[PDB]
Amino acid sequence: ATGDERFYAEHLMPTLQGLLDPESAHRLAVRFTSLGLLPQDSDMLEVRVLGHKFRNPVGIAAGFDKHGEAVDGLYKMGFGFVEIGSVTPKPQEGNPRPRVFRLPEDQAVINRYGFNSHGLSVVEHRLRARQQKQAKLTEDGLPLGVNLGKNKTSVDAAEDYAEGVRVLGPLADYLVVNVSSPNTGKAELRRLLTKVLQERDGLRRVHRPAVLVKIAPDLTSQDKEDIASVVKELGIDGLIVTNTTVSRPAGLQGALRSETGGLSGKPLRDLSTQTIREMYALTQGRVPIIGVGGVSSGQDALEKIRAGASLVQLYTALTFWGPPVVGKVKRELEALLKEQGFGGVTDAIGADHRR
Ligand SMILES: CCn1c(CO)nn(-c2nc(O[C@@H](C)C(F)(F)F)c(C(=O)Nc3c(F)cccc3Cl)cc2F)c1=O
Ligand SMILES: Cc1cc2nc3c(=O)[nH]c(=O)nc-3n(C[C@H](O)[C@H](O)[C@H](O)COP(=O)(O)O)c2cc1C
Ligand SMILES: O=C(O)c1cc(=O)[nH]c(=O)[nH]1
Repeated sequence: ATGDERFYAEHLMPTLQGLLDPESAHRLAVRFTSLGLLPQDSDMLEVRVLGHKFRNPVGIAAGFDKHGEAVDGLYKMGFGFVEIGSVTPKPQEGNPRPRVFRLPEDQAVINRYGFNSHGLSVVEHRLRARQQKQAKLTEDGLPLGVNLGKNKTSVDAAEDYAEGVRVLGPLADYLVVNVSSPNTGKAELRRLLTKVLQERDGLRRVHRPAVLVKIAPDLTSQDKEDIASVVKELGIDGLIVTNTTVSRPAGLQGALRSETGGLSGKPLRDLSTQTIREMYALTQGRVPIIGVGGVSSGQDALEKIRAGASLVQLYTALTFWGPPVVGKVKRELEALLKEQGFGGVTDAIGADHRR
């Protein structure tokens, strides 16, 4: 471990988080990153998936940069790809404060932001302003994803996601649609994803993004079977596994454990990993998976890759370790690939299923 990794984890992050409320910490992080106020990837880390080169498999998950304000800084931090959003059609404020809660004893966060968004038009103009720079970044193995949401008052989710495809699809390497429990159904999911794909296929080939579906871990076995079936039937390009959990695993110690919202970080890790394992098996290893939930080490990343993830993302680990976590995960992942006899990340994808 480096000097910076230890300093940030043991001293700087605990001090800054002790002085700030959690939402102020988030806003300041976005501002610092956007300005590049921050501290070489080996070829073993390169992955080719989703019609693109990824110079490393470690991405920033949706939620950190909801409004596309810090994309270039996130690449400077060392992420192999960036996902912005969720972005809603119209601007909206989200839920009343307080809406973000730290559980330091669990290395977890709970949030109920409620899709606070600057809206598609603002994000469109922000991305347009750097679109050629992004085209070069993407060519150099640093792709951009855009996560689409829906407005609170919308009657038809398909219309909101269609609007997002039309407006931000031409500026993205991939798009993400979040899907909730269809049975608490399948025909409605099929309808939704059919419209998204028809809208996507309407874009000029040079600006035609991949489409991924992001799922929560709070799905029945029937929900997961139904999602896998629809994804294969329609030719959805990939899955993001997983969002935050509305469950509260036994053993949480944080005083704020009973706050409403989505739980992220370490308590989500193995729930996420098990969901990757299930979705990889249900899609016969033919649908790329981005693995997300509780990643803070090379071991955590490798467990998701071996379970079936082609790429991984993190967010919550940044809140505890700061920017040095990105280099930590990458260095540890490279070391573990070498220790286990893999030629690169590619050879490890789904390796637990071929035992
Ligand atoms: C879930 C909301 N949430 C929380 C609360 O739960 N924390 N948090 C983050 N806070 C961060 O730093 C805070 C403390 C700051 F005040 F220093 F900005 C950072 C971070 O990387 N900061 C940072 C940087 F961006 C550039 C150079 C040095 C540093 Cl230390 C990343 C985060 F995800 C965040 O999004
Ligand atoms: C504060 C916060 C905001 C989030 N906002 C979004 C969002 O807008 N859209 C989305 O798909 N996921 C969102 N997520 C979920 C993350 O993208 C990720 O799936 C989840 O937090 C698990 O990863 P982690 O344990 O590494 O944080 C958010 C997470 C947090 C903690
Ligand atoms: O904005 C939010 O509340 C939010 C969205 C999402 O997809 N996941 C999450 O944990 N929070």
